[PDB]
Parts: sequence; structure tokens; C-alpha cells
Amino acid sequence: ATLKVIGVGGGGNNAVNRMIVEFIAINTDGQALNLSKAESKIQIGEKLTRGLGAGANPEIGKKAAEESREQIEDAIQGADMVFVTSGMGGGTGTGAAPVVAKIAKEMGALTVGVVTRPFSAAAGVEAMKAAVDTLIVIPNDRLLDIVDKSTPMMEAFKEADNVLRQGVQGISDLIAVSGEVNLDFADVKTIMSNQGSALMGIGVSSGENRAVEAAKKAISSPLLETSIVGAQGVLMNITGGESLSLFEAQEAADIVQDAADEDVNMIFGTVINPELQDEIVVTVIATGF
Repeated sequence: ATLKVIGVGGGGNNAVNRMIVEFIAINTDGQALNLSKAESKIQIGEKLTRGLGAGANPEIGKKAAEESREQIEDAIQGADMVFVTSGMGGGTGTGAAPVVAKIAKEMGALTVGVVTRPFSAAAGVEAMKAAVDTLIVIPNDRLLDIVDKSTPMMEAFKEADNVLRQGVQGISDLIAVSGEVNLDFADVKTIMSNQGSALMGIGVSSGENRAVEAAKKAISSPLLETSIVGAQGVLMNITGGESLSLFEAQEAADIVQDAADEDVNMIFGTVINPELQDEIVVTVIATGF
């Protein structure tokens, strides 16, 4: 399963540098690509921006990516999964990144929008959400977990992709959360569809306490904790390797069931996947707010 991680504009180029599975750096400003450690580098919109001073316009970023679509395709060629981020800070990349997402999706890569940028900015987030399979919000200091935990992460996004295709429990729209994120239930509504939106908490753990640890993590964020209480329904999944016991599975199931309403309809699922080793991953999707 080939994963390709793509940072776009100033913030994504730094994100990718921090992270250095294959990496691609994309920028409308060619100068910044001289500071890139990524093996694959793409200047986008060279003809569009020729002679211009460097700029902050997202629309330029967007039109630059459409001009360069062909070169982006070749670089992404052969990816099963694509992470796209513009990282921190604003610029052309917030315009460019959703196009890069859309391009990958149409090559049939499962496509995750990764948002490290604080918001309630949202101009960009709204557009990324429109363009991607699943959108994940993760804190900037935690960015490394997406590439360290890439295997459990990808199982989480595959589940999120599957819920959305089959409209499970009526879910037409979804945002994933990992780690402790600065959003409350507002900041979220204004950017999400009004019926059948959902929230996916994700947590990943290894070693001694791994099952209870991972379940607590998936519900730990401000967004998940406030929204499990109201939830009309909850989809939970735990995925582990050959070593995942019924004990671990039942224990994690318990922890989630308690946070949820006594009257919630919970779907509970358990997967033994030898691909995971000693890692386990728990996903919690609340819906019906």
C-alpha cells in the first residue's frame, strides 16, 4: 500500500521537512523549493506567476495547481493513499492544496486532508473538506504521528472511507480528530453539512496498557467528549494484530459504551489484522447530534 505525503505552499514544505512512504513538496514559489529536503519537488503555475512578485493569494495557488495538473499526476502516480497538507500559515498553498487533493482522488488514491492550522483560514478548511475523501484535524506539535503511526492511521481512514460510501447510520459528511484539538462543537457546524454530519475520534496505542489507552485517546479530544454525550448513534471499531485478545476488545468496547448514552445505538466491531503488529487502533464515530 503506497502512501504519499504531500506538503503544499510554505507551511506544507515545513511540515514535510519535519516529517523526513514517499514525500512530495509543491510550491507556487520556486525559491522555497531550494530549501526542501523532499526527493520529489514541483513548482506549480510557473507560467501563471512568471514575473510576479511572490504572493499570498489562494486563488493564484488554485489556478497554479490546475496549470500544473499533469506534473502533479505523474508525481502522485502509483499511490494508494495520499495525505495533503498546507500546514501552518496562509498563502497560495491553501488555494493549491485542495486542487492537489482533488487531483489525487481522481486517480483513485484515498485522499486525506490534514489540517494543522488553527481556525474558527477557514476559507481554506472549507475548500479542503469539499475536495477530500476524509478530513483530519491534528495539532501541529503532533503532526509526526501521521507518518509514525501511518499503518494504524490508514486503517482508520479506510474505515472512515467505508462508512461514507455506504452511508452507515446515515452519515454523509465526516471530520476526524486525533490528539487534543483546540476545537469545540462550534467552529465545526458552520463548515459541516447540517444533517448526517459525524465526528471520528481516533486513537492508537502499543505496549502494556494499549487497549484501554487507545480507547481513551479516541474519545479524549474536546470535540469527541462533548459530542458522544448527545450522539444518537456511535460506530466503534478496534483493530489489532494476531495478538489482540477478546479481553482487550471487550475492555475497549466497555470504555466507549460508558461515555455514550445508555440509550445510544452502538455498532461495535473488532478486526484482527496481522498488518498491525503490537499497535492497536480504535476509531469512534458519533453522529446524530
